[PDB]
Amino acid sequence: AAQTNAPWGLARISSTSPGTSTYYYDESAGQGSCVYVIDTGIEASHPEFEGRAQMVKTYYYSSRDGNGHGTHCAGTVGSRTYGVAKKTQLFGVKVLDDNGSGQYSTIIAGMDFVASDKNNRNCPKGVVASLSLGGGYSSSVNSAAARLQSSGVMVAVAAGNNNADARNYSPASEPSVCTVGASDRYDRRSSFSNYGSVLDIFGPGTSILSTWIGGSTRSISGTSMATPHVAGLAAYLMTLGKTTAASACRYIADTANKGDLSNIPFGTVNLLAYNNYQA
Ligand SMILES: [Ca+2]
Ligand SMILES: [Hg+2]
Ligand SMILES: [Hg+2]
Repeated sequence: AAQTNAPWGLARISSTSPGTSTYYYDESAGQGSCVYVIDTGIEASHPEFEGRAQMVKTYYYSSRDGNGHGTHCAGTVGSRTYGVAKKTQLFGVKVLDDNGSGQYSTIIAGMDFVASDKNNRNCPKGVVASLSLGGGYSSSVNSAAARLQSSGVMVAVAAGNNNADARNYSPASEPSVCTVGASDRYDRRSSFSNYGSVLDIFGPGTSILSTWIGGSTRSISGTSMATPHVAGLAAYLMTLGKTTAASACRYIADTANKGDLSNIPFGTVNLLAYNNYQA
């Protein structure tokens, strides 16, 4: 399949070169997979989700996304126009309030929720979770992310937006999950992107167009935007049978565009997520 005039990040993920605008992908499009978006929620009624999104959990007075961030991230995973895996099922877990804030205890509860909740969902091709959140180093937060991964969910987490070594942030610093840095449309490391040995992969993170609340759309930036490109890619590859939850991060790194990004600090991987799709 070919989607012309796609957001640059989608085009980038299916290209050996920057500077193109068509997204190419196998028509299976993540059908039969599921992606949890652990964030401020998802506006499931957005036309872009086509009935494939639902809220499954909140820790607040409402499950509505009153911020937009979670809706944007979900859009990059699986909206019809702005998404990587255009046929995946999307499940929203609201661990962040409408200010985008969440106590670590609530975030941890949300991760453990997903590890169990996948047993209540139909995801024959596999399960992914996108965590576009983070804070300072916490062994408890890392351990929760590790449990989620161990349970059979491909966990993708934001590296963080501090232009610093991600070793000092959680869940970014957890070795067993997929830690995602951000790049821009000219294949430069995004200026805010964290880096370091704990990163596994980069994805498009600067000036990313996606869904927003009130049935709208918005371009924003962050490692929070790169993460769902990787999460959607994992779901897409799992539907194709190319990899599994336990191996998807490694597979994505194995098959990435290599050595093509600029301003990658010495010691950080130079790997950009790539679907290796041949139309
Ligand atoms: Ca990993
Ligand atoms: Hg967002
Ligand atoms: Hg995004």
